[PDB]
Amino acid sequence: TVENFNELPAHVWPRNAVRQEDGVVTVAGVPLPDLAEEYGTPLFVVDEDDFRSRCRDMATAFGGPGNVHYASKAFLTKTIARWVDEEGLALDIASINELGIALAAGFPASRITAHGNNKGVEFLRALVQNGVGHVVLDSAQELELLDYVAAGEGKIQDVLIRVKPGIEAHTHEFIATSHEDQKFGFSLASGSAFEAAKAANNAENLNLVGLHCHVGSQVFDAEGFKLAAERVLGLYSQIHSELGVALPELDLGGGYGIAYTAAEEPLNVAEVASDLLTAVGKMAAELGIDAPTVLVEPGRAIAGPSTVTIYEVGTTKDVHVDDDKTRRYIAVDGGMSDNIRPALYGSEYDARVVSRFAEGDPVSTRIVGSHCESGDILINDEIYPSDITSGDFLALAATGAYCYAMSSRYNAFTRPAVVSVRAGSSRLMLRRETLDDILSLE
Amino acid sequence: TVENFNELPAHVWPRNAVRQEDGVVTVAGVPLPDLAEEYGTPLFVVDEDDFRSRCRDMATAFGGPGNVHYASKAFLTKTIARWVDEEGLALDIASINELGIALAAGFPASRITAHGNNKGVEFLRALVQNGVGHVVLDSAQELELLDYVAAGEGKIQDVLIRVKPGIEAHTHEFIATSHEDQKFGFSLASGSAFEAAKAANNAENLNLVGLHCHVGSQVFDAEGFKLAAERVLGLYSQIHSELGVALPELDLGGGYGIAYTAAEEPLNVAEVASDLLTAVGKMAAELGIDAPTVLVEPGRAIAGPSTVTIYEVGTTKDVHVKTRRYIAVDGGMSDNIRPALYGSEYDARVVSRFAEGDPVSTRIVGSHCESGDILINDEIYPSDITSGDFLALAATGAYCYAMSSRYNAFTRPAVVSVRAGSSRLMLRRETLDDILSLE
Ligand SMILES: *Cc1c(COP(=O)(O)O)cnc(C)c1O
Ligand SMILES: *Cc1c(COP(=O)(O)O)cnc(C)c1O
Ligand SMILES: N[C@@H](CCCC[NH3+])C(=O)O
Ligand SMILES: N[C@@H](CCCC[NH3+])C(=O)O
Repeated sequence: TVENFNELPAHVWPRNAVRQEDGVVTVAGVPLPDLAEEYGTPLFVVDEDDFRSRCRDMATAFGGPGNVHYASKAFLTKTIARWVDEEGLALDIASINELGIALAAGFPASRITAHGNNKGVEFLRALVQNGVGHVVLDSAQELELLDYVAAGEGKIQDVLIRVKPGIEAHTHEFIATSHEDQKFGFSLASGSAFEAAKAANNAENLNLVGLHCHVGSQVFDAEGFKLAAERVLGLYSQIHSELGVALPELDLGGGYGIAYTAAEEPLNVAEVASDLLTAVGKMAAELGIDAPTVLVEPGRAIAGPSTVTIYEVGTTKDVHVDDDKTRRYIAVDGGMSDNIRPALYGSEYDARVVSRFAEGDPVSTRIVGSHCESGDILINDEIYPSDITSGDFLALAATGAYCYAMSSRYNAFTRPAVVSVRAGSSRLMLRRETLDDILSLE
Repeated sequence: TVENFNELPAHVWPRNAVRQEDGVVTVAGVPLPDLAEEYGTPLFVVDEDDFRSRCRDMATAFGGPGNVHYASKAFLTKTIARWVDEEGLALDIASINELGIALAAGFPASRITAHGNNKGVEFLRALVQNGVGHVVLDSAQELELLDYVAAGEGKIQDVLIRVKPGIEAHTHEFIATSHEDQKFGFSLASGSAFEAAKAANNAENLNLVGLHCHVGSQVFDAEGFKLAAERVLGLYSQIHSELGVALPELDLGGGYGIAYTAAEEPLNVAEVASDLLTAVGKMAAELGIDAPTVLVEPGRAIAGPSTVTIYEVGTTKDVHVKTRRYIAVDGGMSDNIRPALYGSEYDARVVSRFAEGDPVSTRIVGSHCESGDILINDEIYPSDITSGDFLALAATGAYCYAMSSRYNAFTRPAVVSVRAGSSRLMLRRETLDDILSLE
């Protein structure tokens, strides 16, 4: 219905977003159309307080901000790093450039954890030389090369080892296997993970402080995380009984969900965490080991909901799909260059007109970008009012995770601007790219 | 076999690529490993003469360079625009920034054709002010807005109209329908396209010179293009009989294929063009209309084969699934999204030596922290490929760099060209400072 389209699902949209009585959407009191006019479109708008409130939710649920690592892969800038730093969270990075951005912002290295399946010697030296607190080891070669690097610096590097527990956790199910056919870490089932823990134990310049797993995506309950934790704690028990070694930490990774569409439920992090951490304590007590400090690495569930992408609506057309059915195509000014996720993953977003209330009869609609490719589709098939037209401002919710980070210059499109909002004012976070930026590489 | 892996399939690889006796692959005389050492990895290497020779192939087949439009969307830099200019080709752009690149390179605007499904007023004004030769109209709104813009400038803008003929041409089939459920252009089956042609003709500041269609991807024969052309020429006949209007040009778009893997055959442009062009002339005679000048818009088939992407091999690991051997390289889905996005299959080779190991099921992955960052999904390659080897993927000259991202803050790779035993930097590698500059 037209009424349903003119709603604003509060569990999807940023926490400080409101539908005003004239149809305008504000975020932190700032009207979205005014941002679109000031900064241009497409535009990412970041509800700063939303982001910080997620940090806090997580910190309370997991027994302190230092147990929560923000997964920078979702979205990292100097501003984001500072927000994380101020909130007391740890920061996970996965490349030399994510480390660069974090160090540029003055994020303390002792609070950084480093990931990556193919860390080279330059990265590893940078990590050791800047005193990064943890490195998560992904392979035997890395374990040997980091031990080398660390010896060269006269340092002992605290490490976790990434293990594959054979659990893939999703929204409605988890999938359990003995073996995981993917590039990361060491197999639990085969003995490889234990052999890596022995290698880290034998190493003169590494200090093993726990194991890590990352098993989830769009997860809203603890059942898969629990089974992963039980499987990995089985290895803790073998490490204790066979090596005499106690591990103080257990990093159970990320994958906490957010609601992308109105029909989905938001995450109840308090409930999930309570379930998970109660289970981990019970499991530890059963095996006769110290209950480890549980670390988590949410990306999506810290950054996603805060951010929306505003577009200007452009061309509209009715397209007959057969003799009897019509699909209404609405073009927006960006496309798969600022949100590749519909095309790549089949991701479904919530779209709203943020500049007015719509009044037209609802009709089957497809929202497309401005790229010269037929798969540049943002919203594949929804029923939206037929009056959405050129000059309307149309926004997609929950674009603060992965969307900007995966942005391209396809068709020489420029990366959009990113602005934060708080207390009725806006601040530029990242400037829009220009033609000159594109040409600068020549 | 090991012997098969140590080959270099000439019909996939750039035309001036050669496997030397020590296993090292050179392109235009320049050893790929030297380039990797000099410019770092990942590295795009463009065989300049390959690119030019494709242009020349296309120009001969379609009756002169001016009838062949390079589809900039495949890859555009000022250097590429200069090559196209020099080869006598037309240039197709699809955004104000593709226009900007072309104009910064001094590419003649009269030789530019502008595409896009959602052209804004600023782009349209730029096209008209700079004197771009053709605009391809995509919607009723664009037709009315361009006529207004062109009036504002005191110019008459030559246009084509994009039509949907209900044909999708692929490698092993074509698909025919009465309607195409996509965003571009005007339907032929409803009469919408006819009404657009009438409106453009009637417009005081638009000059209708033809219709356009783009129907293909990875096409190696003319059968789909022919039926598209017949369906569009039927509309030409209706325009002649119902409006009295003759159309001198017919733009049949792109979609010409390249061979990505060894098993695939290369495109025979001369044969496909001869088949299509002969058929167009025959259809025009049968309908009693002027045979139009046929325009084509290859992207992939001009730029793709010229270019390889060189990686440095890093981490190797055996993973029990039977065992799959995982080889990591230093780039990934940030420099080639096509395997993840489309399922695209590439040819990988070690370019720094001959391999000697027994062949095993292998997967080549990138360095990003996502399990889907896979570049080669399932191939049987020698088990001795190892850290420090240079491993290249062929035919990366179309779409790969244009679709590149800074995921995990990875920097865009450098692009170098090679010719006559020398290398020239085309695009420098991005740096951390480039990323930080937006702050
Ligand atoms: C992806 C990832 C996380 C977070 O994923 P989200 O779904 O965004 O929470 C944490 N740790 C690692 C190693 C990852 O790869
Ligand atoms: C994609 C495209 C071409 C060329 O596609 P290729 O497969 O690279 O040849 C030409 N014209 C238009 C409008 C296109 O969208
Ligand atoms: N990179 C895509 C898009 C180009 C074709 C459509 N313009 C491909 O693999 O074909
Ligand atoms: N689905 C996310 C990636 C999650 C990363 C998991 N290791 C995306 O858009 O890339």
